[PDB]
Order: sequence, then C-alpha cells, then structure tokens
Amino acid sequence: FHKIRNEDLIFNESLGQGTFTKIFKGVRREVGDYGQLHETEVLLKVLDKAHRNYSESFFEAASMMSKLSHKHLVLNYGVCVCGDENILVQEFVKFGSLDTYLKKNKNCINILWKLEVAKQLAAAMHFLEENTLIHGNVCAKNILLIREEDRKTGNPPFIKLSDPGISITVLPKDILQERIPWVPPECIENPKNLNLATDKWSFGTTLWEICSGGDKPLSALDSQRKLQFYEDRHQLPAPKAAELANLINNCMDYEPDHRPSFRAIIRDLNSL
Ligand SMILES: N#Cc1ccc(Nc2nc(N)cc(-n3ccc(CO)n3)n2)cc1
Repeated sequence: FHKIRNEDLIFNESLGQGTFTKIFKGVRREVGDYGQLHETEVLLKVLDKAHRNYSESFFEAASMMSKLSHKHLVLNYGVCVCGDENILVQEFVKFGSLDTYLKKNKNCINILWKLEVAKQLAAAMHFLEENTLIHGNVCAKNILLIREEDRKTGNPPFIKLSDPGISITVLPKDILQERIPWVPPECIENPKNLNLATDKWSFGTTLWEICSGGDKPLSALDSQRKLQFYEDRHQLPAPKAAELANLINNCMDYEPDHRPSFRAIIRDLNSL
C-alpha cells in the first residue's frame, strides 16, 4: 500500500463503526496529476487501538482486493501507519453504505432499482470468482452507493463493493454467530472452510437485505437461536417484494458445492 502521512490527513465527522473499527469522513492533502495540489475527500477507516493485534488481517482485507482493479470495486488510496494509528484511506462515496441507504429510502426503491443493484453486485462477484479471490463478507453494509438512480436521464444507480474488513477466519466465535445468516453454515462449523462458495451464500443474504428495505434477516433471533436456525436447516422467509426470493434461496444452499456460479446467477437475473 502507498503510505500516507498523518500530517496530510484531517479527520472530520464520524460515519459509524464496523468490527473493531471506526469510520470517519476526512480530507487528504496531496499532489495530484500535473503537480496540482488537491484537498481530496476521503473515507478514513481506523482500527481500534485496543485491537491493534488484528492489524495484519485488517490490512489484508483491503490489500488483496486492491491488487485487482474494477469499476465495481472500491478504490483504496493508501494507509497511514504513523505513530500508533492503523488507518485505511479509501475513496469517499457520496451516498454511503447500502444498509443505511435502504433503510432511509425504503419507500422509493422499486423492483427495477433492486434488480439493477443485484446485477452490479453479481458482476463484481463474477469478477472476483474468475480471479479466484474470496471476499468473505458480502453484505449491504459493504456495498457503497456511488450514484443515485435518475429516471429523468434513465440513469441507473451505481454501486461498488467495499473491503470485507477483518477476516472471519480470525474473528471471535461470538461475533461469527451474531453474523448469521451472512456467515454460511459451513463457516460456523469451521471458519477455515472459507471458500469461493462462501460468497455465494452471503450474496443471497445480501439480496434479501436489498429486497427488504434495510431489515436485517433473523434480527429477532439471539445468537443461540441463530445457531439453531442453521442446525434445523431453515431458509429465510421470502421478502414481501418476492421477485428475487428463489434466487436468494438457491444461493443460500446448505450444500456449498450446489451453490450456483456467478455466471449462472447473472443469467438468472437477466431473465427477470
Ligand atoms: N450520511 C452519510 C454518509 C455516510 C457515509 C458516506 N460515505 C462512505 N464512503 C465510503 N467509502 C465508505 C462508507 N462506509 C459506510 C459504511 C462502511 C462500512 O463498510 N463504509 N461510507 C457518505 C455519506
């Protein structure tokens, strides 16, 4: 990663928290193309100092994805590791993460918006699958909205997939259980089962979020009951707007080997 000096970064408002992290809007002073000086809006993602022992996984999350370049993958500018900080410096996305956007905007998101977003997520995942790169934490909180839909110019919304954060292969068991039903059953059984098929299951859970106005699937279940949901082999209820329910359930297959390729997922979306 490119190294960015702390002197060149200004922290502004908090934008929320992730697992062992806090996110802020900020500004980076930099020399850009043609030698022009810029003050660039950035997302600053800060590893909690109490959890500095996760720093390798925290950065590994950003690194492997940054090794590929793609229009639907978030841009990482660099890292700041001055002093006692562990900071990832990422492009600032104007409309934020999709979980929040969906909850705020339930009433004006229709089936065509959901389908376009699903197709774009599936394109990003097909790119990862073709490169045999595991993401490991597909969820609406890790989808960023670059551009809102504009009917008045026929313009679709445009999303990017952000980094997965610290890997489920190193996280505490109780955090994994709280992340059911994004973490697939085989990874609850053994987090080293993380595989390309993991991302197909989580993609189904993410489609359910997209279809459910920002609701969290199984939120009313505590961790014990989320575990038993897997033990009993349940599927999620169909969203009220159920156009994608079959695809969600086909992706959320308890047999990892039976989960469909992202090419087949795309063909299915294109058929609707
Ligand atoms: N109101 C408001 C508002 C909130 C956030 C943004 N911008 C943004 N830009 C990014 N590159 C990443 C994120 N994230 C948000 C959650 C995560 C965890 O994945 N990231 N948010 C813009 C407006």
